[PDB]
Amino acid sequence: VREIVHIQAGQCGNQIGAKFWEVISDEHGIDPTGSYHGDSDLQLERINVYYNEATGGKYVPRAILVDLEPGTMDSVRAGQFGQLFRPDNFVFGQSGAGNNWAKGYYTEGQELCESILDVIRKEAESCDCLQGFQLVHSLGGGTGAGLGTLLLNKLREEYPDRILSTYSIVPSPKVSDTVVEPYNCTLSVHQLVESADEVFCIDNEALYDICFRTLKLTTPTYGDLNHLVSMVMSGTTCALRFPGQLNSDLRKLAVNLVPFPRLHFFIVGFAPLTSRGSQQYRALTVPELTSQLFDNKNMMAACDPRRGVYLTASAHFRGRMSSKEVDEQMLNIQARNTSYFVEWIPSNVKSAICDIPPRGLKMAATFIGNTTAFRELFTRVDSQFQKMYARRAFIHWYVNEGLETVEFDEARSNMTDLIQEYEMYET
Amino acid sequence: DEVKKINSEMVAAKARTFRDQQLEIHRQMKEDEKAEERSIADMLEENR
Amino acid sequence: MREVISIHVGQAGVQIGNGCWELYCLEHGIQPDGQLPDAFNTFFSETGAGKHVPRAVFVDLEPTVVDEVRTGTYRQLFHPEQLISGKEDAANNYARGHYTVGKEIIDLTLDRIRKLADQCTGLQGFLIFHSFGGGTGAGFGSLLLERLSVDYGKKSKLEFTVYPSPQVSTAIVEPYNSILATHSMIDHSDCAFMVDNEALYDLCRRALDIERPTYTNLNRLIGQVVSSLTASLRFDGALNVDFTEFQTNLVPYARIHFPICSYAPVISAEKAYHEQLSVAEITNSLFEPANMMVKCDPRHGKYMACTLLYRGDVVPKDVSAAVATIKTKRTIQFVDWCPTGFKMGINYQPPTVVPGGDLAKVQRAVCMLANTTAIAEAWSRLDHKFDLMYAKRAFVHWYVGEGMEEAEFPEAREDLALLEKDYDEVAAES
Amino acid sequence: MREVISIHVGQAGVQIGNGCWELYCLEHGIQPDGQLPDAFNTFFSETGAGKHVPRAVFVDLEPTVVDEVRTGTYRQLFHPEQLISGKEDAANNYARGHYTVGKEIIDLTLDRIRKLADQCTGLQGFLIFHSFGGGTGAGFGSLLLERLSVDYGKKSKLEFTVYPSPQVSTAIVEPYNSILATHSMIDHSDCAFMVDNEALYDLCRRALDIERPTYTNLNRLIGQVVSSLTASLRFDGALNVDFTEFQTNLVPYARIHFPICSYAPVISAEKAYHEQLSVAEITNSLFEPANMMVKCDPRHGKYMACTLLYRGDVVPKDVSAAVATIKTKRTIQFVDWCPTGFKMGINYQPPTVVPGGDLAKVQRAVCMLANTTAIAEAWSRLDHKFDLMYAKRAFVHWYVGEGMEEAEFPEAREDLALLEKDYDEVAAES
Ligand SMILES: Nc1nc2c(ncn2[C@@H]2O[C@H](COP(=O)(O)OP(=O)(O)OP(=O)(O)O)[C@@H](O)[C@H]2O)c(=O)[nH]1
Ligand SMILES: Nc1nc2c(ncn2[C@@H]2O[C@H](COP(=O)(O)OP(=O)(O)OP(=O)(O)O)[C@@H](O)[C@H]2O)c(=O)[nH]1
Ligand SMILES: Nc1nc2c(ncn2[C@@H]2O[C@H](COP(=O)(O)OP(=O)(O)O)[C@@H](O)[C@H]2O)c(=O)[nH]1
Ligand SMILES: [Mg+2]
Ligand SMILES: [Mg+2]
Repeated sequence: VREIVHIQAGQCGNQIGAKFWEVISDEHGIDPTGSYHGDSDLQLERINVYYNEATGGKYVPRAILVDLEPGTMDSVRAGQFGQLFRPDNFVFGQSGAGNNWAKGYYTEGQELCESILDVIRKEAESCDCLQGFQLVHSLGGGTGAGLGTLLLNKLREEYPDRILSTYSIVPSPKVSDTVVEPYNCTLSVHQLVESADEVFCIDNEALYDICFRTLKLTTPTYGDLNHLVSMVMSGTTCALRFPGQLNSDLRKLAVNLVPFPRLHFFIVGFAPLTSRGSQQYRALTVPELTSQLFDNKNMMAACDPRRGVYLTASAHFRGRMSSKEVDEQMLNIQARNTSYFVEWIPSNVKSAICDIPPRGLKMAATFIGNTTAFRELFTRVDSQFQKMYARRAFIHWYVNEGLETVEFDEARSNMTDLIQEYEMYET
Repeated sequence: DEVKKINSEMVAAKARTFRDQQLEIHRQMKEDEKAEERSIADMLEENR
Repeated sequence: MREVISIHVGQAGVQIGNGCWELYCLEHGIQPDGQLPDAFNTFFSETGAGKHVPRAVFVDLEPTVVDEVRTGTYRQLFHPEQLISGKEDAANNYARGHYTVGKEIIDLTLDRIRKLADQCTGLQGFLIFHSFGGGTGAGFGSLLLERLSVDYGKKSKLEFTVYPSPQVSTAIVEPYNSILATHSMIDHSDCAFMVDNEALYDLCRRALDIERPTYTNLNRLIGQVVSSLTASLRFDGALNVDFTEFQTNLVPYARIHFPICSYAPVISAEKAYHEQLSVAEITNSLFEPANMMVKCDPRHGKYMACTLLYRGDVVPKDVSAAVATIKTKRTIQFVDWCPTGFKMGINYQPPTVVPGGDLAKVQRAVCMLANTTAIAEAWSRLDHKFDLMYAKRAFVHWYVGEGMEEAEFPEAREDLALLEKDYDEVAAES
Repeated sequence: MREVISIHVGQAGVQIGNGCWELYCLEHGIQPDGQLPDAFNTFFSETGAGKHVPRAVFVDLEPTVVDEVRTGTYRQLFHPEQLISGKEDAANNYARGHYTVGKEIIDLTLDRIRKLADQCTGLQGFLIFHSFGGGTGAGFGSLLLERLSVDYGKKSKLEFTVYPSPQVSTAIVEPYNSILATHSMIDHSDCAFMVDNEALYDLCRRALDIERPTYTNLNRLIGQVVSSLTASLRFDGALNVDFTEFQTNLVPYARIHFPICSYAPVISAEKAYHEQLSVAEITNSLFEPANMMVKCDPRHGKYMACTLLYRGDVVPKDVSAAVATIKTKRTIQFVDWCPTGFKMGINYQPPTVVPGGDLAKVQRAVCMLANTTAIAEAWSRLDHKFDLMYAKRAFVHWYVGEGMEEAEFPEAREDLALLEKDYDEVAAES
């Protein structure tokens, strides 16, 4: 019944996934040894969505971990919750990442994909009504960026009906960490547009901004940085796992947010966030949550929605609240700022409520939106790629792996068409 | 018989009136329970 | 010996259903389990010993809401076969609910309903509960009604569904499902009542002094109306009204069946102590547009048919006086070709309150059922909203991929346009 | 049976009633909660068990005074829906309260008054209170009276309003509010009585030993007059006097309706035991300008109509002797075309005192209402003051910015002038 299979690719995906599993394991109440020790019976109604059962009351998540280098898993195995994952599911090669899209896609991708497909096929048969697949990867280097596209294409070929959802990290406009990111992101966009039904984009620069503005954390690390991303993933699936006054699964969200097949790239937000010393002052209620969610500061995608126009958006609430209070909020915010929303799609903001809140928080909410502000992110990489590719001889590193230069122009042609499509639907 | 109408009004209207004035009494402590539950969770969040 | 059968479809239909059986168990006087600590045959079926089973069927593609009742306090009252659950939501897609997922569970529910009808030897009528915005409520509802229309023939299939609120909307594809569902109701539904949450929110905030309402309060107020509607068949009264009588008088034609509903007196506990609430006062409060559970002003339209139901210590003389006083109001418009317009019914069983409830101590209460041309205002809003979507084809690809043919949309648009023309033609005078 | 409805506007209207309801609940004998340890319909409506509710609606644009009643001891007596409070007051601006702020809440109050009148089947008239100098008092009352003229037509709309004092004033823009209120009042009001604060201030020490009274003492004196006026409707009497009887006799012409008011004997708790206070004392002392409650000397003007209302041990023989002796007073002048000019009414119920109050245990008392041309002295002062303001356009910008059209000021000035000429023409002899 509506099970979910989780896939983690590369260095960034594994570290995000490690924090991701820690949050859910605490939420359901799973001891690090793998035995249930929780306090409320409601934790065990729908543990089958993310957890499998072993003989003797031991639970093992449906986690498939993929990397080309051994080092990341050594950290994954050595982690606090490393013993929870199934040892056989750790699938890997024995070569360097290469920091290249073409090397990952062609040379080692073919060798690894067959083993990965069989391992995933094992978990795919261990679920009656597997709703869809979940991927966590980055578009920067090429290990996750390159192999993830090939894996996502194969998954679509095998399972066209299932809802393919990915959480991708885009190269930051200023804190970029590779001389050749624009090529990797540009090549990855072409497969992402046609294959994945739902795509969520997160930028590191926005996360640094959010932590420094709200959390006031002097020395942020990736663990604190990935903590926020873990809450966004946990909030999305909360409808499946717990009762609510208005259940809203992923296929509900895909129908509402997507007006046309190619317009499916989304921005997500989380609230509430508060510095560890300022939470005394705050009368946290529903209107306060609405103020945070729609505030541009909380949006972890480095694109101001105000410069663009809003398409359909959805908000998910966790906890106990009045249904009337929620409805009035989405009515007021939609009518107050009508300039932001497109006129020809009223009822832009979809609401949904889940009963059980996350630990400690009296109430929590999640925001997902679709807007034309993504043209700014694509404009940045297009400008960098244009000046980057003008010196056509730097392509030689990808040519060694079999990449012909005409692939780069076709990929830019496709994303240029996506940019034009986003321009046209502005009016 | 208007006297039986009065008795019916005592039994229907006013005997049930005693019931839900006990229920708005019950409303009093459930709001107190709401304060208790929200309070208890509050120093738990304070502890975290 | 006089049975009624109720069907609950979708998240909304189950939730309101949970509210009314809360009311029925105390009003009939049984434990939550079904054992006694009359009218019971009308609503409940008798198994053996001293335990009872309700004549209800719960259907949803979402297992979550059904499982809550399965693990609830009232689980043993409900027979396990009566609780039917699917695997996944209809994604609020009418195509998905009506064609792809609905056909895989339609036969299982139909067999159970037919099985349950065999024991109801003296049955008349059905009750089916829908939310219009939800895919399961509309997609599964339409397919079920199409089957039930031919399965049982001359049976009074009464419905009571939640029309979309004029501004408060939780689903973006809501106009699509509402129009497509409305097309099937107007062809296969004998009589279907409407509500909207926004009007309920306003009334329960204004009439009752309740801080911030939830779906629970709305369901109970919904639960009271259906109980008053079915109170005639359950207890004795000076004027008993059968479901056939409602069908004859409420509708003057076939396609103009759509009625409106009102209830009074909606009053809190402390307010009842400070008032006296005779028959005239409760009669006067009904016609006020404030208490109308659909956000449409009756002054914009006219009245053709009205029906009134009374519970408690109501005396026939006062009812005639109250009706006479209402007729003197020039603010209420009636067509020339229907001077009578009114049917009154009186029942001696007082309303019943719920422990930890919301409603007050009223010994005498009145239910309002009527039809007005003001309902055309809401139809115009839905028609205008739908035209905005279909002008740019904003959500066509989701539905077409689920097996539904794009030519169905213009046909439903034409059917709605004909309905509005029919209402305007009826509202005209010679 | 026969009922009277009270409507209160502004800070003045609320706290005058607070005193009145204290006197009136005690004088009929009902507890603050509405229970007991007749003529109840006159200002109570009756509710279910023993609870009584007053036939009143309290309206003010500032919630401060209304919240005092909500938290005061008398919270149990009044129904919460009768206590309507606004958001922000009219800010001593007639234009603000007439157009911007008054029109936001006018519809709510008009529904409340109409709903209350249904329980008041034998309704005979409305009593309305205003403050002339205030913004909410005068500004909102004008709109209220204009709507009531078409809502109810031929119904006695009597009023009790505080006219600005000749010299004592607590508002700079007070003349502007008075003239505009005067224009609205003179057209629709059937008969509006006037009192002023300064004469209340003077008598409260001259008639009884209170060195520094407050608004509390003044309100008690007013309520005694109101109680005496409505006593004939409330108890047995040798000469019944109804509201229409006052309306016909008091006014000889349409625009000359404005009567004067005074009361006697007003006496301290010790003084009362030192004097007989017979019939001759109470009638003779009434005509004195010291007992006059509007600071205009009757010797300047003429008498055209007088009304006498008695409560106590009054014997008709003494009334005839007192009236005959009054007619022998050469200090009192009467118009030749009105030879009699007197109507007398006798009621048996003595006035009821309030513990901790200001009056004494007078065995017999009397209230007089009259119409005199000496009021013309008062109007000319307001006319002269308004001319001084508008000569230099003192406060035009405030009122204009709130929507009022500047052409109304000359129109209101002409209306005041026309009333002045009408009084002189009537006072002229032939
Ligand atoms: N008044 C009231 N309305 C409810 C309640 N529960 C659900 N609804 C209505 O149901 C509508 C949406 O339908 P869903 O809750 O998604 O149920 P569904 O019919 O299965 O819809 P899908 O799952 O999308 O196919 C909302 O707009 C609500 O107005 C309730 O308890 N009270
Ligand atoms: N005699 C007497 N007069 C009062 C009393 N309370 C208020 N007033 C009169 O009310 C007049 C002005 O009232 P305000 O409250 O300032 O104004 P308003 O009529 O309420 O209208 P706003 O300007 O909107 O406040 C003053 O001139 C007072 O004479 C009272 O208790 N006794
Ligand atoms: N937020 C976050 N970013 C990470 C983490 N680990 C790596 N990254 C980022 O991921 C980007 C590319 O990582 P890389 O090893 O090349 O992954 P690959 O694309 O699969 O090859 C780098 O710029 C890192 O900044 C992490 O734990 N958290
Ligand atoms: Mg649903
Ligand atoms: Mg005031």
